[PDB]
Formats: sequence, structure tokens, C-alpha cells
Amino acid sequence: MKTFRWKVKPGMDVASVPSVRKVRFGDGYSQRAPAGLNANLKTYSVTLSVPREEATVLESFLEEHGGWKSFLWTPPYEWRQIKVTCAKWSSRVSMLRVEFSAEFEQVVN
Amino acid sequence: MKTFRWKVKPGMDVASVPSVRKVRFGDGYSQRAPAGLNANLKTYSVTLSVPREEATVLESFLEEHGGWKSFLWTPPYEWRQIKVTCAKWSSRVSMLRVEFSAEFEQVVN
Amino acid sequence: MKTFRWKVKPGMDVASVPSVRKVRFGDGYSQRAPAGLNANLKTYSVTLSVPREEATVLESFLEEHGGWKSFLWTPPYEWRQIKVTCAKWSSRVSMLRVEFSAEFEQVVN
Amino acid sequence: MKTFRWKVKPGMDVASVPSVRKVRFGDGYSQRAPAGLNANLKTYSVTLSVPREEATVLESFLEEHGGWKSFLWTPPYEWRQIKVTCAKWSSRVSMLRVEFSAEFEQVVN
Amino acid sequence: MKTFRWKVKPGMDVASVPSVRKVRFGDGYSQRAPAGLNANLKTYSVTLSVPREEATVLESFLEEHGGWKSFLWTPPYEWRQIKVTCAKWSSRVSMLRVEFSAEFEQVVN
Amino acid sequence: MKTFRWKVKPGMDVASVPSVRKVRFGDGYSQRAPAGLNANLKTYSVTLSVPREEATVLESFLEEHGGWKSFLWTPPYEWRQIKVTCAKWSSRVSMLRVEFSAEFEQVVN
Amino acid sequence: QIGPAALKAVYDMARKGARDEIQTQMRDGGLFS
Amino acid sequence: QIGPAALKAVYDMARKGARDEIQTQMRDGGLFS
Amino acid sequence: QIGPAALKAVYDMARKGARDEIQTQMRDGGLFS
Amino acid sequence: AGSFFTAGATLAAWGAAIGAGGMTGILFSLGASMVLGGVAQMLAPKARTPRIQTTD
Repeated sequence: MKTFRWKVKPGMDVASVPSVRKVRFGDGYSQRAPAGLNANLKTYSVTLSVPREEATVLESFLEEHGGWKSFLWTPPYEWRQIKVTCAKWSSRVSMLRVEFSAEFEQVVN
Repeated sequence: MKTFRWKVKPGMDVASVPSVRKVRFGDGYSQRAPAGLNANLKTYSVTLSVPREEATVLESFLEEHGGWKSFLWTPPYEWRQIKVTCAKWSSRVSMLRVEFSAEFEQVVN
Repeated sequence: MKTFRWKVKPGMDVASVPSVRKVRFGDGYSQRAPAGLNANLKTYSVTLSVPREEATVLESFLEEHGGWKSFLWTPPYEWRQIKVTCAKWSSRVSMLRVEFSAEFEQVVN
Repeated sequence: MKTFRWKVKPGMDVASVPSVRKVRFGDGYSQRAPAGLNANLKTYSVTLSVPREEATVLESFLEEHGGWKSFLWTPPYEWRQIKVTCAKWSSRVSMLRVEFSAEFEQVVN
Repeated sequence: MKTFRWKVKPGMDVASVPSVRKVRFGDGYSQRAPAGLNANLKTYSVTLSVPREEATVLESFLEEHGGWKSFLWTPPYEWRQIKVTCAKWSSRVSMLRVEFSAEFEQVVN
Repeated sequence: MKTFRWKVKPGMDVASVPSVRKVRFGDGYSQRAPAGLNANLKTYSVTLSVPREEATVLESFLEEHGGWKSFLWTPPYEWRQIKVTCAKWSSRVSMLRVEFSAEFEQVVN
Repeated sequence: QIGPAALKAVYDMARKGARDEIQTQMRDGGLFS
Repeated sequence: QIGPAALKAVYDMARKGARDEIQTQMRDGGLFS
Repeated sequence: QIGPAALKAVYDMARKGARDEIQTQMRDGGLFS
Repeated sequence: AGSFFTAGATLAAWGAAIGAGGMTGILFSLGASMVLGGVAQMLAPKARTPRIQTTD
């Protein structure tokens, strides 16, 4: 499957941390370069809350890709669809609901 | 005995973190492969609450297996019988009840 | 002196963590063995509370063995007398009572 | 665009830790030298709170510079225009507002 | 001057951790020996609360010994005079009183 | 500029940590020496609170010395003027005031 | 990281590095170890 | 673990490993270092 | 610390120690490496 | 030669970040290592001679 349809409730963490090449000269001077050619990828600390019956579907969707493989997702941050991969997706079970915590990493591929 | 027939408390964590082959030098082009065939075997952080009298039976069951000798178990998460292995199963012995904290990692063989 | 007579109030930690020989093959298969020959020894996180006049007797008893040597103790967990050794026994003094926190390790010897 | 024109929240940390040359063997005689010419360039742990609509603009500003390409900024601390560089600028996207946690390190070139 | 004559606050810790010779390969047979002759020399985490005027006297007493030069002390724990050494004795100077946090490790020589 | 005029509110931490040469012999015996020749220097964990206008003056004073160099200060602990150096002086800005945290290290020089 | 287990790893990595350096010195310029 | 103190320990362990490897290579097969 | 970079740094430190020990053994007594 | 100046720079900021993928540590300046045989060895390869034979 290609698209992620579930929704993220609480307020995620969107980390950029671009990679740069930095050289530190002597008395206060330096030299900086963007290191790479195509921007930075940016990662989302996402958390879902789902009914106990729908947690199986979410697990199947997250396990089919299995760490590798990318799926489409429109983050509720910039509203631009991107390709992401998930690699951990911890999940905590409760009496009537299941809370998923995951880290979605944007990928060019 | 070959089946875990006790009941687990509401709060239970299920971690997946599948195994993939990642190749990426620096922050350039990246390649991902599914690695093995049995990608993710998950992990359940199981907690139990049992009267002081049945703690002996629970520890006898968990101790006879002794880290090896996987046993059958049906998690309340996907309701599918699997084979799991436990290795820590710490315990707290309160005045009237005892709390078991164990880790069930599912296996194949 | 051979037997431990004092009593543990709050609910202790009874850690098993058996030692096993585990080999992980490729696509999800593995190989497990019990490593040793005689079970796992199991350790108790014991904590006493005693009147300020009896703390001297408890410390004398715990210092006579002095890390090495074993004493008999019947844990309020399985009610089977075992041989244990204590090696830390931290103690905190107060106005009228002294609280001991110790780790009893079961030994075959 | 070469000027950060947004407003920062009350609680902002300013760390200095200047760079000096220190010679001291053991706890004997000590000698200290000012090392370089631009001794301390400080560091501001800036935090912002902005409506969800302007988060895209703020991240576009921070993304275009992308670690390199220092920009002009007037901290509310000494009210003197300086040149700063940001490298992390994490964000958290609540229901109605988004908070930015960025680190501005002042430069010379 | 050779006798710490101040009073310590109620809650103080007494750690023992005696020194023994342990031989155990893996989880097989284990052998324990008493090692030295003065097995356990304990450690008291002493805390004091003194008016700002006598803080100078207490600090002068602790500083004159200066790590070496053990002094006589009768802990309120076993009421037996021993010889102890202090090495850190941090202090905190409140509006009207000052607290001392010192560590007393007892010696033989 | 030579003297530090601002005042410390909360109750600092005055850490001594003398340096000693210690040899531990066998059955409980040892050998201790003062290692150095001139006492221990002691360090103060100082915090200032200042109005938002005087924070610039305090920063200028602490930046002129710039990690190296020493200034005179009479601590509110022993009321004996000493020579100290400051090397970090973190500062947190607020709506109407600025809170400085710093570590003043006494120096013979 | 617990010291007792890390010391063996450091020692064995040192052994591997020493063997690699020895084999490198047996090349043309080198030092012939 | 503070780096400045650990680097000297790693260097000394490396020296010991190099000496041990050299003495090992002076055996029969080896490389004669 | 993270294992990868630490292992690499240990490897380079071991190489440096091995080179220093080799150059030391080429002195008078030594082993002539 | 002794951890006297490893703590001279205190290595604190680098050690807390173990390094980076962008930059490498343990550079190990080759100053004294390249000069062990002599300065004339850094410029010329020090032509060799045959082993002295007792037959001669």
C-alpha cells in the first residue's frame, strides 16, 4: 500500500538538523558549506491513538513496508505530500485503545 | 507445559524495530533492503498481577523453561497464537499481591 | 551464625535472569541452550526497618560474614530455605529507626 | 533574506564559555592566556511561539539558510545587531500554535 | 585538633561494601575468600546544619586536615570512637544557616 | 576592572575537594600525603539576579576578563577577599530581569 | 560501558591494529617492521 | 568516561598489544615482526 | 558514546601505538621490531 | 606522552559528541614521526649498501 491515512493528535516533533561542512579557523573566523546537494530530509515524531480493533490494520500497514520501503504521507505541518519510512513504531496497548509512537523519516526515494 | 495461560494487565508495550539492510554514506543516496525473510519478531513487555499463592506456580512455569524452550502464547493484541521466549521476569512481592514484569520475544523455531 | 531472623516489609525485587547460550541464524531462525547445569540462582532486593538499638546487631551479623560466607534465609516468596550472601547492605539512620537496603544473592554453597 | 524579524519568548538562555589557553599540571602553578582574538561568540537558545500558518514561513527562512549562510539578528539581550547561524531548529506543532526551539551561534565572517 | 565534635542531621547513610576475593567463571562454581584483614571500613554520608558564624570554624577544621590527617569521631550509629577521613565536604550557604555535605571514610593507620 | 560588586542571593555551593596523594596497602593500611604545597582553592557556584538594564554591564565585566584574568571578590561565606576567575557565566533572560549562573574559581594568581 | 568487558575489546582491537601495521610496514618503503 | 583520561589508557593498551603481537610474531610461523 | 565512531578511534589509536612501539624497538636493546 | 594536555583542551565538547561523520578525530600530527631518521631522510631515500662479507 502507498498512502498513510491515519491522523496524528498531540503535536509532533519536526526535527531538521541539516548537515553542513564547517571549518573553524583561528581568531574567530570560520568557513561553512552546505555539504550536500539536496536540502535536508527532516523527521517527524508521530503518535497515533486508535481503537483496539483498528490497531491490527495499522500494524499490518506498518509491517508490510517493514523498515525499508516508503509510503506517501501529507504531514499536518506544511500540507505537502512526502515519501516517508518508519522503522520502529512502538505500540502500547490499553483497555479500549492502542497508542502508537513512531518516527517517520522523509526519503527522496 | 507449553502454553502461557495467565492474563496480562492493560498497559503493555509492543516494540517491532524490524531488521533491514541500510547503505547510506554521509547524507547522500540511500538504499534499503528487507534483509532476512522473517523480518520483525516484535517484543512484548508483559506485566502480570497475581495473588501471592499463585506466584509460585507462575515462577515455576517461567523457571522450568529457563530462557530457552519457547512456549505458546496468544497475545491480546492480534489474537494470533505465537511462540515466545522470556529471559528476565522480575517480580515485586507486595503485602497481598505480586507484580510480574517479563519480556516475551517471539521466535520461529 | 547461620540463620537470618529479621523480616522484610515493603515488597522486594526477585530477579531471575537465567543464563542461556543463544545463537541467531539468518532468516529468523535461532538455536538456544540452557548454558549451565543447575538452574538460575535468583537475587532478592531486601529492605529492613529496625529500631535504632537493634541496628548494631544486624550490622554485626552482616559484617561477620563480610561479603563472603553464606547464611540461611527463608524468603517470603516461596517459603523454601535457601543459602544467601550479602555484600553491600547500605544503611540509613534516622531519629528513632534505621533502614537497611541490601541485596541477597542465593548461592549453592 | 538576511534578517531574522521574529520575536522570541521570555525565557532564553545565553551561554558564553570563552576560549582560553590553559596550562596547569596537577594542582600546581597555572597560566592562562586569551587564546584567539574573538574570544567568546556566545550562544542563544531561542524559543518562538507562532500560529500554524506562519510556521511554514519561519521554516522556509530557516531552511533556505540551512546551517550555513549566517543571517543578521538583534537579540533582545544587548540590542546590538550581530550575525548568527542556526543548525537544529526543532519544532512542535500543537492544535493552534507551533513552538520553535532553535540555537543561534554568533559568527564573525 | 583531633576530634570532630559537631552534631549530624537525622538522615545519614552508612555504606559498607566489604572487600572480598571472588572467583567465578561464567555462571559455574564460585569461590569466595575474605581477602584482607580489615575487610569493611564503611562510609558515612554526613550532613550538618550550622549557623553562618560557625561555618567558618567547621570549614577551618575540615580544611586544616585537608584530605589526609584522619581525625577521631564517634558516629551516632554504633557509638564507638573511630578514625575517619573527609575528602569533599561541600557546603551551601543559605540566608541564615549553612549546610555541610561531607563523606567520612574510616581508616586504620 | 578589579572588583566584583554584584551580590549573590540564593545560597551558593562552596566545593573544596583537596588534592591528596593516597596509597592503599593490603590488610586495611594506607599512606596519605597532602600532594600539594598551598592548601585547596575552593570553587563557588554563584547565581546573580539583575534588572534587564544592568545585565549588559555585568556581561561587559565578565567578558573583559574573558575566562582568563582574575578579579577581586569578597564571598559572603568567610568575608575574606580572594582572587577569582569565571569561565562560563550562563545567563537566562526573562521579562523584567536576567538570572546569571556562574562558577567562580579561586586562583592564587 | 563497563570497564572489565571494554578492556578486552580494546586489547583485541590493539592486537588487530598492530598486526595490520606490521603487515603494512612489510611493503616497499615502510619499515619492514 | 572523560575522553582526555581514556585516550591515555587506550594508547597504553595499544602499546601493550603491539608489544604482545611483536613477541608473538617472533615465534615459528609468524612474520618475525 | 556510540560504538561505531569509538571503535574507529580505537583502531587509529592502536595503529599509532603500534607504529610508536615498532619505532621504539628499533633502538639499541629493543627487539629490532 | 602522558595525559597531561589531553585535558589541556579538556576534549569535553568533542568527547560529548564522540566526533562526527563530517569531521574525523585522532589526526595524529606526523611531525616527530617523520623526523626520526633525520631531516635528510625526509628529502632523500638514503641509498643502501651491500652487507659486509667476511670472505672479502
